[PDB]
Amino acid sequence: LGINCRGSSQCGLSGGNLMVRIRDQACGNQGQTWCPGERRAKVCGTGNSISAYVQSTNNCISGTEACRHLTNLVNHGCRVCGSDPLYAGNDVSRGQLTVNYVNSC
Amino acid sequence: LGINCRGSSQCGLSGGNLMVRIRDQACGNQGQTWCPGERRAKVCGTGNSISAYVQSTNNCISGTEACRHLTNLVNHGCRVCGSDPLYAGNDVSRGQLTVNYVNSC
Repeated sequence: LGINCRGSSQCGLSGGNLMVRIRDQACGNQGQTWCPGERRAKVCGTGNSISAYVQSTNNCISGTEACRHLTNLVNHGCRVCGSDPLYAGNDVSRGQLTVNYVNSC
Repeated sequence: LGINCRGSSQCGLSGGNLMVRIRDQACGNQGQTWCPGERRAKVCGTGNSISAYVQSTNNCISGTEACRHLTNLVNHGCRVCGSDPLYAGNDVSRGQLTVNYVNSC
């Protein structure tokens, strides 16, 4: 399982392309380091959000890399949620940047 | 380019899990064969639709195969539009089942 648009049923939103907004946040600040679990880019609703974060690994990635993975998600057609494997050719369980619904902002 | 959720911007405006409904139509009628360009499963709006059809090849596929490809799209996380290559380890360039917005029902 490589790049995909899987996510929580809450990701089912018609209209706004939230992935684009999340990508723009990441690409606008490429200086930060993205470590596991850190929701460094997100779009908040009331008491919730669609957040981007690294998971399935103990490794960290550069802000430049995060920008690239989010651009990959937009180009793949994921409008709200999805995940991109961190390592080329590898399954997402070996490390992935995921954008998904979170029960807080 | 393999399985993906790319589609017209209109896809994102549509509400509901249209991909599931389209899959349901195809899987409920596996007897029909799908030839290039035939919009065999679709959910119409007023003057338009989200339709599924084979493209990028001269071949026709069985309804059982169309059901399989549409299930692949549902499992990939594509809520409304996307495409699945028909042939193993191939680029959608050699044949794909596409679900996309069409300006007619």
